Amino acid sequence: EDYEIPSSVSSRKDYGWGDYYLSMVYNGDIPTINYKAASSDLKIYISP
Amino acid sequence: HFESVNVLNNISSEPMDFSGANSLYFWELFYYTPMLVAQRLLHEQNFDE
Repeated sequence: EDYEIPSSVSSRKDYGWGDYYLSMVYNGDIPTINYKAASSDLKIYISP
Repeated sequence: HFESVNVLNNISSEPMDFSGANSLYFWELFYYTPMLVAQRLLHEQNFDE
């Protein structure tokens, strides 16, 4: 119905190292994706 | 007694267990199976495979 929106995200599309290779933002995720919709009105609810 | 305790309210699921009841089967799928296969190919000289 209207839009096919994934319910969650676990697979990264990209990543990278912080300065000096001492840290990284990594293996984060999106446990939940909810949405609402109306004509020309798409509202995405992300809980990352 | 704890450094921190937090409820993971966004977690409704967990990773498959390689130490659990079905670990046996996963272990064969991910490690043992390919090691078996590689050993055979080596004996048969299909080095690239």
